[PDB]
Formats: sequence, structure tokens, C-alpha cells
Amino acid sequence: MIQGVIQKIAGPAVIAKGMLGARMYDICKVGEEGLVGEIIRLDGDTAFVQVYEDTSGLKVGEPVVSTGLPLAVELGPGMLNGIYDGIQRPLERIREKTGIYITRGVVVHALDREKKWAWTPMVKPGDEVRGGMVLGTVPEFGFTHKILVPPDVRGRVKEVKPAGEYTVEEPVVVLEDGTELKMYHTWPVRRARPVQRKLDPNTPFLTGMRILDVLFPVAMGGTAAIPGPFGSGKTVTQQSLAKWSNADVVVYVGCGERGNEMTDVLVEFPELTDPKTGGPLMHRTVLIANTSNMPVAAREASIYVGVTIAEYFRDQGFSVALMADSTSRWAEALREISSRLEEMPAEEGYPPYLAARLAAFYERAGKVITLGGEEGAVTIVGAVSPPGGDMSEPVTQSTLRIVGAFWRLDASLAFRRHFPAINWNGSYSLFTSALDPWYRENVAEDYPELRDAISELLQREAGLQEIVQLVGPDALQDAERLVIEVGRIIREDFLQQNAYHEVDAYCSMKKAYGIMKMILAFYKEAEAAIKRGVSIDEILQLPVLERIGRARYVSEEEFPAYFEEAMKEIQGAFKALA
Amino acid sequence: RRVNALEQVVIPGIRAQIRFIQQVLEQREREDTFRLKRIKGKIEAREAEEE
Amino acid sequence: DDDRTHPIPDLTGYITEGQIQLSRELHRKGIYPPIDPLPSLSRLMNNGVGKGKTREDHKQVSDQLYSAYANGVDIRKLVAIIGEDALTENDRRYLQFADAFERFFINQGQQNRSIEESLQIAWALLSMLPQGELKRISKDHIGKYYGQKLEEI
Amino acid sequence: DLLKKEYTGITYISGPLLFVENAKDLAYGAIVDIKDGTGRVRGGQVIEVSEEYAVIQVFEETTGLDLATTSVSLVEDVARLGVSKEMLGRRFNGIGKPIDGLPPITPEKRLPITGLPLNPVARRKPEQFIQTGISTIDVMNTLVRGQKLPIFSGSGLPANEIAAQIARQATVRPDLSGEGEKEEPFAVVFAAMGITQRELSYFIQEFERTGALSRSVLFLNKADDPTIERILTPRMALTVAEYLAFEHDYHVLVILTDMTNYCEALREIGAAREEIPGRRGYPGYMYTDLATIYERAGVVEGKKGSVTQIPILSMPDDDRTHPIPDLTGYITEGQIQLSRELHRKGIYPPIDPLPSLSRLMNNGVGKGKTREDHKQVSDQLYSAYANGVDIRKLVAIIGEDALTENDRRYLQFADAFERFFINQGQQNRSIEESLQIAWALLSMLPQGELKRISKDHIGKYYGQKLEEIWG
Ligand SMILES: Nc1ncnc2c1ncn2[C@@H]1O[C@H](COP(=O)(O)OP(=O)(O)OP(=O)(O)O)[C@@H](O)[C@H]1O
Ligand SMILES: [Mg+2]
Repeated sequence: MIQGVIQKIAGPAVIAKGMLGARMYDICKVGEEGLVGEIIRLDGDTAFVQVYEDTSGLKVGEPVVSTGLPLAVELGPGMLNGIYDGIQRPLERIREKTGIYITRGVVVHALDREKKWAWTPMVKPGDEVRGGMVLGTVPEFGFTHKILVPPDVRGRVKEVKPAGEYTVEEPVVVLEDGTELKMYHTWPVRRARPVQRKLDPNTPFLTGMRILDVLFPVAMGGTAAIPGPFGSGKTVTQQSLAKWSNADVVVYVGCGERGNEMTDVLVEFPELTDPKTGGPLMHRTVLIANTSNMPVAAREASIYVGVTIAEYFRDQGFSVALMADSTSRWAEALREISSRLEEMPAEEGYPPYLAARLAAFYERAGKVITLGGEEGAVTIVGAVSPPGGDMSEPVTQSTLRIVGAFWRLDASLAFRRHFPAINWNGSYSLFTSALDPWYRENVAEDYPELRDAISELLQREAGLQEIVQLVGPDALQDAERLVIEVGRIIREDFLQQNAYHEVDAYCSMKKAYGIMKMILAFYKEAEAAIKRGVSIDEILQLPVLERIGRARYVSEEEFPAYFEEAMKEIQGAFKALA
Repeated sequence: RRVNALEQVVIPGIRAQIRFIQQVLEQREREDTFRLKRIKGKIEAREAEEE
Repeated sequence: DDDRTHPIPDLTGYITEGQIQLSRELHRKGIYPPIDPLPSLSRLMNNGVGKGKTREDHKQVSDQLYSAYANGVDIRKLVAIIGEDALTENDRRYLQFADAFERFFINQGQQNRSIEESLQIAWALLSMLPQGELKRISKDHIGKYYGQKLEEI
Repeated sequence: DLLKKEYTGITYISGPLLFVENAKDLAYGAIVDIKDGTGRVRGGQVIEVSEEYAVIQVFEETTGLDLATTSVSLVEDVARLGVSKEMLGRRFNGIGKPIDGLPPITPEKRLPITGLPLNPVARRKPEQFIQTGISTIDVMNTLVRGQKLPIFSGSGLPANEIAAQIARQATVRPDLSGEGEKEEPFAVVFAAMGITQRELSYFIQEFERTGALSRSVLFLNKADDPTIERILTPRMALTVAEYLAFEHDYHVLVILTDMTNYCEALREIGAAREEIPGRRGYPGYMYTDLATIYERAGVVEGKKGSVTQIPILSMPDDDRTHPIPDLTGYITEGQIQLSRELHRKGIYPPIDPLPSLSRLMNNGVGKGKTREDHKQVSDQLYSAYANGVDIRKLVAIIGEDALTENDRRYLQFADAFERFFINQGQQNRSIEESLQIAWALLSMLPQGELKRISKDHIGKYYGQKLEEIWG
């Protein structure tokens, strides 16, 4: 291999000399401790290496060895129910070696080399195999893990191991030209995995939150962005999506965030149960953790590792949801590396190629026909942390040119404990019109009309609230105070949702449809009764107003009867009304 | 009512906008100063290639 | 200059697990300690309260206090423009709650308190509003603690 | 020549650049082939050549390149594109290679992709009125054949649907102009820079539904493609369009999906080379580079064909003073600006008429072209809408109960204008229907307040009620 020595150390950047022959974006092992680094600039006899670990204590003259391969991940059985480093190192195996602190120079295998898997073959000698085909199946925590041919491999099958129990690194299928296929293969994290075709998304991604599933839907192969200031509700939203969504597999990427949140996920999730099958919720989750005090250069690698894992699980036919805890920390890492490289920045110190990297990351989502003929999907929800809440910063503006849904958070709503604190005036979704045939046949035939009616009521209330705040609500007519009160009822009974309640944390589509029906029926009856001269104060004191306000705390089992009782009560109360 | 509305709403918003605009302009000025410093450094470093 | 969007408090708020913000307006009217509840936050609140730790009514009482104080502050902002004659009785009750909050709950000297005394004081102020406005708190907790007056004379 | 000359001796690879020392025989602006150690071949272009070393910008990514086995060989002296009449109905990538699985193009010619400036003596004035079927465009911001009329959009606004509708509904009106020539369909040249899968799928489905794929040439550069390839896509598209129009008498319509991506790639290359920036880090020569693209449209005297340009650009905020829209507005011949406030109220197409402009409107409207009252009606509509918009602010300040009768008339006019003239949906309106609706709206004002309209046209056309058409 190419082998040189350190010439200059400055921060996370090491310049090696004697490296004539190293290629761009290869992996190098720096120093005697074998720190992992990547080549990002070649200059004559030298090479510029960015190290993914801490560079303190290094001395000039230490060896630098190039492995000749780009950064990669090991894809195979044994990846669910685990938590990984930024560069795919299992943390729970690091703990057994180095105690309670993360030290550098630790080398572990990503997949366990000692566990046995029950192998069941699906090919026979004399078959022709291409990339993405299924060699066999292996059981997991209620899943059926398919062993796939690597995408660049082609040949004829010579022999197949019989059904039994083997480890990952044993060749199960030998091809005719000599290639031996194991239970795992490696893939470069900067290359998107191939597919046959890309399809149009036509089914919803059910998040379990009323406002995100009704007003601003997202499809099953779409992308969404959720920006907002600190303490406004990004992490709680993404963890609720992890708990309650209908995805088969969830990949959570905590790039540059607190270490306590990953501990909370690690502790709480084994006790819960997934909505799909039963059994613990952790059996469908993959965790990639890179906290804020961990090395900065590994923030970039964790995102690519997570998206490659999500793409691998897509190729088996599953539906995968991917959450990035903050993509602003990735931009900060890029800025730091470019500052070390002495490049000219574009805006706010960011390198000019930030938007290209962001567009290449988000473009990996979508519903596809896989090379094996099955159908998978990847949906990406990325969180943005703009400085000071300023929504004109480059990272926020670059994200809005590629995402299909824009869920905007507001600090004003979060101050008054109005959660999820989604600004329903500045948010939008481009998937609403494409999901209507699904809604008309899976929820109700008049659901879009009800949703549009609620949006119209919100718009009219927002229009009136400009007049109200300067003249006073007493001067308004009854037909306007009715709209104000109905808007408040919608705002506090429908949009508001508590993520820590035992019942309100999850909401089905039919429960939301029933609540919308109750609110619209009450509004219709009140509008009819206003014309007979009834005061607003008589309507506001009706006992049925409490029934609508308590409707969201009713469990999913008792709701279909509570709904009928409330409808009959509304009709009776407005028929017996003065 | 008009006096109180002006004093409690209109003036603070204008003041906040002025503060924001001034900070943005100052940031752009600082970035341009950094660029000029780099350009002067390159000019100085070019003048000693072969002595 | 009391700016929450300055880089130092903005970057601090992205790392820590909450903040306590002091208020200059509460300082001007002589209230000690001048802690503003609306921009204050504690993210690890829910881990250490509830059933088996302190009391079972802690979280709902906190939510109701926040909602009622927010409504009172909104009404107080409205009064300063229009004037204190167009208010209905409900909004007058919210204003009364808001002014009672600052001088009873927030204000204290070096008076060391217990959690249960403070919960009693919090339930005292929540009894200044009808049971129709206690929308967060469940029906069971209302029949257990509602309806007490200021025992401090 | 037929020999190939290879240049080993690369001394620097970083980002999109590459240095080679003994390459003094490489001409400026040449196209090269960069061969990997494993045989993969990538393209590049010389941007600075000296007797010391030459500088090359690489189109694809630089993964896998090394300083020992990489070699650079000259492909051609000048960047040229092999064009033909048989590229109609084909699909290409951002560098002209086919991606539809069909065999390559046998070139009738090879033309330079930078093009040459048109002689102003050889040009002629655009005169033919184009009926887009949208009232806010046909009546107030008229588009004529041979124009550059970009669309100024935002993040969540439907610019692509408007472009598809314009391409679907566009026609000339020989009966009104009296030319009498039977109209041929527009040929479409479509160039996409950094387009997403959602937008590309929408455009492909629309073109399949309208049956226009037999007349279309497509250059596709997707969002996961290399960034530096975007420098070449609009030049190739405009080269093909100019060839078709000025050699085979086609009437070509050109759509450019996002000029923001082109400017981003330009900024990347400029910042790599340490150029003197303009505003917000964009290079100081962006005006010249953008003008070399927009100024290739028009009509040439003595020839039947024409080139019409409809660029689409998303403003990086809702900011008209950003460098990209500012320079585009300085170069082009007007713009169509979309409004987010109109979009939130459920109005489609959400075209804001006040910041919009068409510079060539006076050439194609009037007596003998559309109708003799077109210009005065447009001016009166503009003045009345501006008055209503200004009265809205007075209402917001003092309240709508202290108004007079005239102010309430203007307020009602503005509301009815937004609800009836702008909002039309997916229907295709003729010019006469749009003028009828416009005269219906103007009849809600007193006859003495129509200052900008001549008294003869007022006598001829005033008085019709709005409910006779929409009631
Ligand atoms: N849906 C919700 N229901 C109830 N409470 C909520 C909800 N969302 C947020 N909160 C409350 O608001 C707090 C906001 O903290 P959170 O971790 O969500 O912030 P964030 O937006 O991720 O901030 P950061 O920028 O620091 O990462 C939570 O700790 C919780 O107390
Ligand atoms: Mg967070």
C-alpha cells in the first residue's frame, strides 16, 4: 500500500508526505494509534487528510498508511436493535473495552462475527444471478432478512450451502467464476444504490399527529423539513414519529445533538411496543449517535451512514422512515473543514457547494421498484436549527428548494405551551392533492370537503383577528364573534395535541374525522341559531361545549360511541335552545 | 386609543427592524474586510516566488 | 441589551436542557425574584414528577397555570390599547388571575418553601376560575383539590 | 488531426479543479478526456492555459483520481455539439448524451456551443401576438413571439404548472392580425438544471398527456447529477433551438427550469478561482455570463423562424432585490411575478399584476392586431387596481366604517378583480372573453372616472353587467 509520514498537524487536519499514489476520498490510518482519515486534496507528493477522531498528542513523523478503499459500511443481518457510532462502530461493544468514556483508536466490527443465523437457501446450482436478487432468507426479530446479491455481481451458481446455521463471514454461495458470496457486503457511503424505476407517491405516511396528517400531509416517498428556534418542539415531533408512525423500519440519526436524548431513546424504547406487529419497539429501530462534544468531522459521515442503511433496508421491500436530528450541525462541520482548507466562503462562512450536498442527500428518498422486483420506499424528515430563528439563513433557504412539505415552528406558540406549535399560516405541503383518492376510499368520501372547510374557517379567523386587536371584540357583530369562538375551539380542541398524555399521544384518522364533523356540526347549528336573535353568551354557556373540548382524551375504543352521543346531544341542545 | 396604539405597537416594531437591518449590514462589511485581507496576503505572497 | 437572539444566549439555548429568564418589568415593580414564567423552560421536568414522585397532580396543574397566565397576559396587552371597560366578566376573571399570580406566587423574600405549600398556593389561584376553564385537568383531580381560598392573611 | 496526445504530469487535484504542467499545446477553452486508473473516462474544459501549467474544470466528481496513473488527452479544439433535425423526440443528459436507450445522432453539422452574437442590423422587431389563454397575461402583460419573459417564483408556488399551461395553450391568432398563415405547433426545447424527481415526473406526464413529446428535445440534469455539468446545459439547448429556428423555419419555445441552480454552479467555479465577488458572493462577471444565454432569442429579418424564451427562476427569498432576479430583470424584457398572498387565498394562477411587466407589449397590440381598445383598457385597469390596493391600507389603519362611497367602490372593484379576473383555473380563455370580463369589471365604476379611456370606446363598450357572464 501507499505509505508516508505526517508533515503538518493543525486541528483536525493532517498533511502527509510521501503519498504519491493515493486516490481521492480514500481511507487512511494516521499515526501509531490508527486514527481513521479521508483524503480530500492531492498536491504533488503530499495529501490532505481530515481525521474523524481527536488529533491531540500527535507528533510529526508518524506513519500514515492508505487502505486504498473509500468509506464504506457493512450491510447484513444483525443491524436492527443496535446503536452505532458516526462511522458505524457499536457503542455497546466499545463500553466493554474502554469503560464509561469514549477513547480513540478502538477497532470493532460492525456486525457480530460470533452469532449464528438460521440459513434457508432459495437458489440452486445452475441458476443465473444478477444484482439485487435474493439468495436466501434469515430470521430476525419477527422479520425475514433477505440475503441480496451485491449490485455489481453477476454469474452462474456453482454450489449452495444446505440449510443450517452459519455466521456472517461464511461463503453461502460460490459462483462459477470463483466469487464467494457471504451474508454481508460493503457499499461506499457516497454512492447511491441503484434501482430500476422511480414511482409517484400515492399513499400517506401516517405520523399520528392531527395537524401533520390533516392539514399538511406527507406521502410515503416524500421529504419534509421542520425548522424552528430552540425549545420549540423538533425533537419531540421526530420521536413521536419514531414511536407511532406506520413505517416498517425507523432509522434515527442524531447528528450533533445532546447525549441525554439518545439515552432516553435507549431506555424507553425497549419497554414500548410497535404499532405494526407487537413486540418491543426497539426491534425495528437503528440508532446512529454522534453527540455535540464528539469529534466534529464525524458529523458528516453519520448522515451518509444512516442514509445508506436506510437505502439497504429499502432494497428488501420494506418502507423506511429516516430522521435527521439537525442538518445545521452537518453544515457547521463542512464550514470547519473548509476553513481548515483555506477556501473562499460564499455566505455566513459556508462553502459554496453546500446546496449541492444538501440536494444530493435529500434526492435519495422516494418510492422505487427495486432490482429484485419488489417495491420499497424511503421518506426523509430533516430538522433545521437556524441561528436566532432567522429563516433567511442559507441552510434553511437551500432546503426549501427540494423538499415537498414545510412544517414551520413558531416561538410565540411555544411560549404559551401551545404544542405542537406549528404555524398553520406559513406551512405548506405539495402532497395534498395527490392523496385525495386514498382519503376518499380509506377514511370517508367527504373528508377533503371537511378539511377544506376547516382551512377556510381558520383563514377567516386569522382575517378577523387583525380587526379584533385594535377595536376590541365587543364592538364586533355576532356573526364575527361566532367565528372567533369557533376558531378558538378549533385551535384548542383539534390542533393542540399532548405528546406526554397516555391517550392524546396518538390519534387515528377516523377519530380526527369525527372531531372535525362534531366541530362543523356545532358551527352550523350555532350559525343557524344566531339568526333567531340568540346572544353569543347563551351559546357559550351550553354544556355541549365541554364535550367537544374533552373529545381528544377519549380512547380509540370508546370514541365511536362517544361521537354518536355528542352528535345527538348537539342536535338536542340546539333544538331545545331559545 | 390611537396614542396608546402607536406608542405600544408601531414604534417598537420599527425599532426592531432598524436593529436587524443594521446588524445585517455590519456583517456584510465584516465579510468584505476578511476578503480584502486575504487578497492583500496573496499579493504579498506572490512577490517573493524567486527573489 | 436583553436580546434573546444574540449569539451567546441563542447558542446556549441549543445545548442546555432549559433556561430560567429574569424579567426587568417584574424587577421594576419590586417583585423578587423576578422570574418570567413564559420564556422559562425545563425539559427534564416530566422525568421527576408525577405519581410516586411529589404528587400526581403536578403536571396538569403546571399546564393549567401556564395556559391561564398566557390568557391573562394577552388580556392585559389588550387593555393597554383599548381600555378597561369593554371587558367581559370572563376576561376580567383572567385579568384578576394574572395580577394575583405575580404578587402571590412569584413574589417571595428569602422565604424557603416546600413543594406541597406551593401546590396549595397554585390550587388557590386556580379556584378563581370556573370548572369549565380547567380544561387540562381531569375530572377526578378537580373533585379532590378544587375550591380553597387564600389561607395566608 | 487524428492522433491522440496524452499529458501525464498532474500536480494538483482539489474540488472541481485540476492542474497539469507540460500542457502548453492545449488551446484555451478546449475539451479534454480525463482517464482514471481503472479506465473510467470523465470530461473537462480548459479555463486557463500558460507555458507553466494549465487549469481544467472537471464536470463529474473527482472520486478515484490519483496523481500517478491519471492522464489527460485532448478531445477537440473548440466545444462543439453535433446537431441534426432528428433530435426531435429524443432525450439527452446535461452534456448531450442519449439516455433513452436509442442509438446516437448522426450529425448534419457541428456548431460551437458558446454561439455568436446576432448583428443588430440583421434583427427585426417582434410583432406577432401570442394568446396564452391567461387573462392576467393576455390583457395586461402581453407576450409576443420572439420575447424573453421569465417567471419570478417562490418556494411553494406553482410555477411549473403555469409553464405547462402556457406551453399547452399557446397559439397565434392570424384572423385578428390578418396574416392568414395557417399556424404550425410550437416546437419545445426543454432544459432542466438540478431538477427533482417530482417536478420531472410532473413535466413528463404533462408532455405525454398533451402529445407534445414528438416535437420536444429534452436535456435533463437531475439533482443528484454533478453540479459543474450545469454550465453546459443551457448553451446546448439554445444551440439546438437556434439551429432549428434559423435553418428549418421552426417556431421554437424554450423553457429553463431553474436559473438559481445555474448561478449556484457559477458561484462554485468562481469561488474556487478566487474571483472578485459582486453582492452575496456571486462573481462579478455574472451579468455577462447571464447575458450570453438570454440574448440568443429573437427574430431575424429574412427568415421565417423564431426563438421564444420562458426562463423560470425561484427567488431565494421573497426578495426582488437579490442579485439573480436583479440581473435577470436588467437583461430580459419583463417578468411575470407570482404572489404568495394571492396563493394563500386559493387563487390560481397567482399572478400579481403590479410588479409584472412586458416591455414589448406596444408592438403587438392595438388596431389591426388584437383590438383598438386594448392598451387603454390595460392602463385603466392598472390605475383602478392600484387605487383599490392603496385604499386597503387606509381601511387597515382607520377602519372601514369611515370610508366614503368612492373608496368603497374601489374596494369592491379590487375584491371583484381578484376573485374574477385573476382566478380562472385550468380553463383556456380567448382574448375577446378576457376583454369582455375586463369591461364588465370597469362598469362598476362611474363613467366620469375613466380618465385614461377615450370617450368613443367608453360609448361603445361601457355598461355590461358582470352577472350576464358569471351569473
Ligand atoms: N408535542 C408536544 N407536547 C407536549 N410538550 C411538548 C411538545 N413538543 C414540545 N414540548 C415541550 O417543549 C419542550 C421543547 O423541547 P424539544 O426537545 O422539543 O425542543 P427542540 O425544538 O428539539 O430544541 P433544540 O433546538 O434544543 O434541539 C419539550 O421538552 C417539552 O417540554
Ligand atoms: Mg432537540
